[PDB]
Amino acid sequence: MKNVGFIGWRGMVGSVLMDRMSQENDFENLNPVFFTTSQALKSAFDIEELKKLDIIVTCQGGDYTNEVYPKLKATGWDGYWVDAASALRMKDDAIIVLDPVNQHVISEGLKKGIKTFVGGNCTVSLMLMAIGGLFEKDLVEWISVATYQAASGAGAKNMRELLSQMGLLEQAVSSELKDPASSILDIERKVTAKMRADNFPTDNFGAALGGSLIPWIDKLLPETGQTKEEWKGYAETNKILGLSDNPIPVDGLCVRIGALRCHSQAFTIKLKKDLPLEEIEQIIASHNEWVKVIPNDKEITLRELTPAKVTGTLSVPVGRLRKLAMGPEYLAAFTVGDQLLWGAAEPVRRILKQLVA
Repeated sequence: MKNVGFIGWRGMVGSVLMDRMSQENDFENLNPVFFTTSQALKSAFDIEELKKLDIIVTCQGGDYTNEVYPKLKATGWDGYWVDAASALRMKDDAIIVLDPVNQHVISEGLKKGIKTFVGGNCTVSLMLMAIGGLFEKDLVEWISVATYQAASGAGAKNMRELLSQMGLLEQAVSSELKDPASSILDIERKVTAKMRADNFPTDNFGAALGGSLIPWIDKLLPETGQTKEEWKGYAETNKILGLSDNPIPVDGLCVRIGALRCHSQAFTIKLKKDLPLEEIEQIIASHNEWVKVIPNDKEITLRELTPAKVTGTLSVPVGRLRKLAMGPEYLAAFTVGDQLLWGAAEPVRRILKQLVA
């Protein structure tokens, strides 16, 4: 069987990949070779040991990829490079994977001779897993996005900082909260003071996340005024769908909120045609087996459409579906999906499964 190498398997995204692969018994269909960057297992920088492999799966990061990949391709290596990092997504000899949405694009690349397959941006992947049916029927003119992004997208230290921040905000008023008759304005004054204090751990985010939000993710791109995260909305959605010759506009604001691992998104989707709400609900629901249409009811939305419910699951619920006041061609949609799964480890796990078949 196929000889597969794994790099960055001990990190957060890598650990979710290892766990999901173990759960689905994916190691039974391949010969795994584990790599490490440590000088304390084979070396991840040994080009000759990597040349022996048929497939390479890396969750190590962009800095590793930009160093090792060109050296390995310069030796004449004919194998497959599977990456979770952004580094190679926008290359001509690379395809962005998300098989329940773009199986036809992947299959055509496997025929053409493309050897580099990269997992897509979290926010973009979770969006496409939710409203993919609409894109399959070419019913989307444009999408306006407003995201509610989790700390896991920024890293492991970032999740820890959020949790530490949440603790200090409560601990600043712990006794006052246990007193049923205490002043709310006094309580708030104290947590806001702790949030603004010098000793408040803001090292990883550069601002407070717990009890707040940060309307900026990744570096500024002077060209459009977007952040790299917001830019990926237009750039990646179209490369995944293969519609780079006829680009469908996807833009908006990417905001970091106090959630652990689920990214949630508010959409304003402009449709090309006027279809009834019941027909749109079926088109969304029938695309894939993970998307779930949550009815526009209070009790069900509170139980289903939240980070609380979807964390650690493969389920991609989409709700709050209705027509907007600016015309029956404007659709409202809210989705919640796990960042580490469909937004990181799952598309990577799925393309590997296909390559070793």
